[PDB]
Amino acid sequence: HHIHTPSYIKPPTGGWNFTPANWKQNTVLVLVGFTACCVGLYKLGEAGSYNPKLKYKEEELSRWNQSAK
Amino acid sequence: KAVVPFSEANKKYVSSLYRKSLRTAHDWINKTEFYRVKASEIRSRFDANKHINDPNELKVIFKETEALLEDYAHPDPIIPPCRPGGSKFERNIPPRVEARIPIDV
Amino acid sequence: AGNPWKRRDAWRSQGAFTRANRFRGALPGFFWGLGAFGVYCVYEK
Amino acid sequence: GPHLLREDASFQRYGQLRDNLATYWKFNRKAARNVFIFLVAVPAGLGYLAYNYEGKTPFVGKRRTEPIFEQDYVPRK
Amino acid sequence: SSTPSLTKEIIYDRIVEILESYDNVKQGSTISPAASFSKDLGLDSLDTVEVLLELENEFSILIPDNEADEIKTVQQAVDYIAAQEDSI
Amino acid sequence: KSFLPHFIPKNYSYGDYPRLKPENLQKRDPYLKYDDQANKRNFNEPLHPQQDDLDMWAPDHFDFVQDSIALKWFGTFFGVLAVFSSVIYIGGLYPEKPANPRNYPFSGLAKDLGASSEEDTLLYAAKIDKSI
Amino acid sequence: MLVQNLIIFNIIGIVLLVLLNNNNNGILNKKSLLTIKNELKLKQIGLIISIINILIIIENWIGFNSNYYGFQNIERFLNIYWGIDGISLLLVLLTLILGPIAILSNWKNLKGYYTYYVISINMLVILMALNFICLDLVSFYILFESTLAPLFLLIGIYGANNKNKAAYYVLIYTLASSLFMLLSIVIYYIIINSTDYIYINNIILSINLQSLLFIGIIIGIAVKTPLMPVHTWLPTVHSESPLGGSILLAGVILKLAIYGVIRLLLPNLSEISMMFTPIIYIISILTLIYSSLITLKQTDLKVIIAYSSISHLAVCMIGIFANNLIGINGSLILCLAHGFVSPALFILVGGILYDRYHNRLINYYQGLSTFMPIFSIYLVVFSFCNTGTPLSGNFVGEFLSITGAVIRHPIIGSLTAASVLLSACYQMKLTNRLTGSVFSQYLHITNDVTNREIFLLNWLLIPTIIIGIYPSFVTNILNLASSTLIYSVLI
Amino acid sequence: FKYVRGAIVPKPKVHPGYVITSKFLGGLMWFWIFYRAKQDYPVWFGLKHPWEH
Amino acid sequence: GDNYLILFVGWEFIGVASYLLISFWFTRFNAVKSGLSALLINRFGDALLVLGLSYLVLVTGSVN
Amino acid sequence: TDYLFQNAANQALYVDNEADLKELDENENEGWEKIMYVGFVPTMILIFAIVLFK
Amino acid sequence: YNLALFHLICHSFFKALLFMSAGSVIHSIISEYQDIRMYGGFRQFIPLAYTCIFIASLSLMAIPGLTGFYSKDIIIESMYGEYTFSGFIIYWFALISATCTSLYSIRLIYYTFLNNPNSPKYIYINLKENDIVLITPMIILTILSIFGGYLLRDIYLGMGSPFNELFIHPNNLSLIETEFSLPSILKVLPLITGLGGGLILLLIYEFNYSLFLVYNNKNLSKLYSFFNQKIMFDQLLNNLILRSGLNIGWLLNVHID
Ligand SMILES: CCCCCCCCCCCC(=O)OC[C@H](COP(=O)(O)OCC[N+](C)(C)C)OC(=O)CCCCCCCCCCC
Ligand SMILES: CCCCCCCCCCCC(=O)OC[C@H](COP(=O)(O)OCC[N+](C)(C)C)OC(=O)CCCCCCCCCCC
Ligand SMILES: CCCCCCCCCCCC(=O)OC[C@H](COP(=O)(O)OCC[N+](C)(C)C)OC(=O)CCCCCCCCCCC
Ligand SMILES: CCCCCCCCCCCC(=O)OC[C@H](COP(=O)(O)OCC[N+](C)(C)C)OC(=O)CCCCCCCCCCC
Repeated sequence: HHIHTPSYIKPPTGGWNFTPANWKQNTVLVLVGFTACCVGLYKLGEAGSYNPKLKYKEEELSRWNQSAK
Repeated sequence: KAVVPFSEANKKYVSSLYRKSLRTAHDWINKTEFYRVKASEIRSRFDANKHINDPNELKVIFKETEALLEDYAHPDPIIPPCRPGGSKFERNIPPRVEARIPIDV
Repeated sequence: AGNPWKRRDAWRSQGAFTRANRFRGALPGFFWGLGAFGVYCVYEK
Repeated sequence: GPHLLREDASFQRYGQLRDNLATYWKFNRKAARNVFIFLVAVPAGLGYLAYNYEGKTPFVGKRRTEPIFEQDYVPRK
Repeated sequence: SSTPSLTKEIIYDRIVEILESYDNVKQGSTISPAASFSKDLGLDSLDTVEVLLELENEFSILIPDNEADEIKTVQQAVDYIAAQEDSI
Repeated sequence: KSFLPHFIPKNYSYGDYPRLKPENLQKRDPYLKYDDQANKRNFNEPLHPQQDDLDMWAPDHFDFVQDSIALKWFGTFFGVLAVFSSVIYIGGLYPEKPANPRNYPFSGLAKDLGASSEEDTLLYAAKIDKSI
Repeated sequence: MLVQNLIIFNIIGIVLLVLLNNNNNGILNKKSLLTIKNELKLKQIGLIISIINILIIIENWIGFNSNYYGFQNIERFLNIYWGIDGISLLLVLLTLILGPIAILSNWKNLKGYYTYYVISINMLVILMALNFICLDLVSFYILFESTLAPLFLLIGIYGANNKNKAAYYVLIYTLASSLFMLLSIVIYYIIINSTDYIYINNIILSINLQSLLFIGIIIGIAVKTPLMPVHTWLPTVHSESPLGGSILLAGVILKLAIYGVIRLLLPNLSEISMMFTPIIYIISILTLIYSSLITLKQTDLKVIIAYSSISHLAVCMIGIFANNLIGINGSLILCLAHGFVSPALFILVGGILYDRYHNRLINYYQGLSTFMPIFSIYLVVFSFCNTGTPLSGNFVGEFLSITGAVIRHPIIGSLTAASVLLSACYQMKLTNRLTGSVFSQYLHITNDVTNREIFLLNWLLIPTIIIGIYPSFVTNILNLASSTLIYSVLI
Repeated sequence: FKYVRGAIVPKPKVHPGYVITSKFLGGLMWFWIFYRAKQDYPVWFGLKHPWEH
Repeated sequence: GDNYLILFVGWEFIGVASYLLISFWFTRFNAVKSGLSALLINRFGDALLVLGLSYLVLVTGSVN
Repeated sequence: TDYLFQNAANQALYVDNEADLKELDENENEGWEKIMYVGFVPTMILIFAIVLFK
Repeated sequence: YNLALFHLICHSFFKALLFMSAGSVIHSIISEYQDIRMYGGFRQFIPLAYTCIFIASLSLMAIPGLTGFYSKDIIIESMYGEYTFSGFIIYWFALISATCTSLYSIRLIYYTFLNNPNSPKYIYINLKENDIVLITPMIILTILSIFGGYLLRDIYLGMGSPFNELFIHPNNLSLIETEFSLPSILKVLPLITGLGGGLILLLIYEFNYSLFLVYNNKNLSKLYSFFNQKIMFDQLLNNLILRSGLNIGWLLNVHID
């Protein structure tokens, strides 16, 4: 088709329609790694998230306002 | 340079004006049937002055023609996408083919 | 010559490019929508 | 090593001219006008503004003490 | 799918249709690749320009004035259209 | 037709530097062949002292109409909208409010809008519903 | 346990390199083995010396107390008292870090005399580092101007075509101005009999004398940051000095002026610093605005980077002269961030492009991403860091400096926000040109960024991102030290 | 592929999926337009209020 | 983001990513200059956005 | 010990070979890798550790 | 703020559909032309792309029953319902904007799908619809461009709906005077100018195209050129603002530095 000089030009993103011969093997290695990070993010997100509208009762807010007066 | 009627140089110069006349007409008129009327009208305005012998008279018409083209010029002319000024011009130009020259950096 | 391109521009207004064929379907599924709405009215009586 | 850059004489003369514009500078009336604007007129404008509002802008926690909206509506009729 | 490439066989089948549909072409004037414009087809200065404008419109290109003046036969037009990556 | 951009000097004397007519390389014919096709420049062609204002990397120059004519139209367009707006205002043709603007109870919701007492009632309340 | 170990080890290091290389100089016509591979074994020893210097300050860093007010690690050496506080500690670390980076930049791009270059670089790093830990004006001035002698010879020997002009500029601009600072120092030693930091901070001089002292000190500082209109020496020096000289000059030397404001102006001339603050802002704002516009018309690749440093340090001067903690901390953060990004831009320009094509004109370069993708990645990333894009330490420094300026002066300090637009105008126009369009017709295809140049760019990028995302590593050390510089009486 | 000189373009015969999908998408819109008109044409033009029934 | 500074982080990288997307075909001159035009005009707004956040800290001492 | 204890006769033989052998000829084994990855990179890790776990 | 948010959500759906379908037309034509003057008669050759454009255009034109109608028509009404001088003026600007919104949608559709063919015959014999992968997002957006606004109207435009994130001062709540006090004519005026104005434009194009040969009239040529060059703002921005800003650096470089 054309000449892309791929012998030395090897960018991280491929360089003119690049697909390695062992692309199937690496794709599985990436999908498992990608799946292992979404689950880790989910566990971190659930354990770290909180509801900012429920951390204090309205009775507690009344005492804060009265003391601040 | 003086104008030489019925010469080879004049034919290219006149044909250059004729292309600009019809290409301008194509920009303004977006329908083929309406474009043919204007295209034939321009030629009827071109053949009428074909039998002119005096270079001095011919200079005025060339001056006149180059002013109508500038006056009627479309602000958004039609350009082929891969031609200069087109949408796909200089898109994904293939890299220059040349062997690398190593250097001991 | 008057329109020296008559025989070249003929296809631009014939067959698929006639005035009838160009607009025959300018409203996609207008009558299909009428039928479903007409059927819906009977189903709601 | 291999002289990977194809040196251009016009580029070199253009580059040399830009790096040595000071050689041909003349303190004429055009130059004096530009010098006055950038080094005297503009600094004076900032100089006046800087000291005009120096210590006159207590914006830390500035409070509103004037109602924003109108109480009663007066019709145009 | 995209255009099924563009070989000189399909290029010639489209330029010939332009000449056939041009009434200003001289009577007879057999259309062959070796045929010229001024002599074989009977085209003056302005008529040839109109043919070239249809030629560039047909393949959706723009022909510069310098290159247009070097196209005087039918085979030259076929070769000129072939030597262009943007001929569709 | 084409014209040079602003702030391009007519003359210069930089010693023995060659003096050439200032040319905007953006306006050159693109169907010609150049050594540097992208910049429309041939090798060893001399450069204007301000060539950076007259090349492809410079801001694109618009030469369809003159700047004075282009600014005359620009002012005319907004001038029409200015007169149209002022006439309706001075003439007072815009419609009147059909009803009294919305009112609210509890001294115009003063307490709910950050007011503390009767001193600051008018500082925070909305339009007060005088009809209870 | 700091200055004594740092000076003695480096002096021994200097002697060690001199003994080895100069042993066979006696018209021996010898070949020797130390000189094999462009004096590799002599460059390696000097590189090891720079690394050890970093470990020396780290040992003292372990014992540093961030909750202690006043100077720590107080030491008497050469009849001079040396001490470290929060501000001094971070600036010393930056200076020593750039040691190995500067040496590694000129590893195999010098025509010869590597041993002389290595000794000069290490000498400059130590002298500048010692200038942050001296506890009196006289010792400050001695180290402030001692760096001129190694730097003058370094530029004149290893410089570019105009090295002679650059050597005269740096020697004369930085000495004629520093002499005016010496006059103020001499006045202190005459009327107070001491130039100690702590001693002079508690003394209030007459408002007229403080004006005279401030002007003398600020002339030496303003030339060194630099500020307009005494900045014209810096573009010439950067465009001609070697890459390692540019790294030290852009990464350390220009930061001595900001540190000089901290030591010589704020705590001892506090009353007159408040009065001079509007004048300093006007000069620095014009320095920021003018330099950005001047950069738009430059054609030399390395000169463009030189002018970019002027605009950023104008923000540092604006932030450090704000009388609030936000502006002071932001100025110090921006100095550290500039200490990494600015050398990287010189490395990309004067160390990667120049070492291959040897031409610094901008017209020869365009579309470099076609055959140099790794170069373009770092060029784009460092371009955004230089423009104050978030996630970089420059943004944290610039935002806090701008915020502190607005707090100090809401009206004219708001003009500092123009750095967000102006910096992107000249920096991206250069980066957009170097990466856009087709590959240059004046360049031959050659090697991309090598492993050595990758190492330099990565380890200058890493500190910038860490400071940008979590600047609390820097703020915690600075908070107690920086709070002492504020002068206000709220009643 | 061969090009036929002087042949007018007839009605295109697209794949049946495209034609059926296009009509159904239009049929969904037109039916929904009429369905809302049957139930909201008074309120749309202000001729009646939503609660009035 | 729960504060204006986190908003500003997305605000800037929106222009960064758009600059890399408009000039994706960097071999085309028009795309290269168009991407620069989008970036510099958006940076003009960013300069004012920084000034607004600084005034927010001046008046309220927070961006939350 | 070859850089300091070798005599003149042995040293000169190595250098003459090295210039000729190098002449008979990418960007690797420059002599900095071991120094930086053993001295500099662990030093930066220690700085990272200090700002983290002090 | 509730009106702006709801129109923002709805606009994200049918405007993305327009760009996707516009890019589908460019890929369908072999020459990859982007000028509508070179299009014509695509309606039969690419009907699936035409329907996506047609449905998106009607949603954009606030045709009643569609998502745009429930999101855009209320905002235009809110200008008159404000009952102030500025709101009344903006109402006319919005009303003309609504009229133009239908005008350029009909003009774009006619040139691309209904006009007489302008591209070469070789283009039409190779004009085909794209693959399913390109089509799939467009169909999903097409359905969301019909029913999305109706389902989400009560969330954002319902009276009394809790949206405390968007604060509306009590003195600034005009959702009542906009909904009730409006004359019945204003409720349909954008519709009449849209559909009725669009039909007039369509009739002129098909049968009396000689009117739009604006290169004859001098005033029409200037008026066409002025708006085709985008109010000359690009020329003013570059030739005056950007050039002068660069010259200031040149003056600073030459006379100062
Ligand atoms: C929050 C921020 C997260 C950023 C992380 C995103 C992934 C990074 C991917 C890098 C690889 C890449 O794309 O850059 C390299 C690719 C390679 O070209 P190619 O497409 O492989 O084709 C190759 C064909 N050439 C050789 C003709 C190009 O392009 C380039 O040389 C573009 C030059 C500029 C790169 C800008 C990088 C992104 C800057 C980010 C600023 C913060
Ligand atoms: C499922 C997991 C999801 C997450 C995946 C994470 C992947 C991490 C990356 C691994 C690959 C790698 O580090 O690539 C390194 C790359 C690739 O080039 P190179 O290695 O130098 O090769 C070329 C050299 N040669 C030829 C000698 C072998 O270098 C670079 O130029 C990277 C430059 C930095 C770009 C990003 C900057 C971002 C700044 C802002 C940050 C917020
Ligand atoms: C911290 C306190 C330090 C003070 C003492 C430093 C050493 C002094 C020089 C003595 C040894 C010598 O002259 O030796 C020369 C050395 C070694 O270079 P080389 O390439 O092997 O020499 C060339 C021989 N060839 C070609 C055969 C290999 O180079 C130097 O000159 C480096 C040190 C001086 C740098 C700064 C000079 C100006 C100093 C001004 C002070 C204000
Ligand atoms: C208060 C802040 C002070 C800041 C510094 C003051 C200006 C410094 C100028 C650098 C000079 C230089 O570098 O000396 C070198 C230059 C060489 O000139 P060149 O570059 O080769 O071009 C000129 C040569 N031609 C024409 C052949 C191309 O010789 C000079 O000029 C000699 C005179 C310098 C005297 C400086 C004394 C300063 C006194 C103190 C301030 C009143």
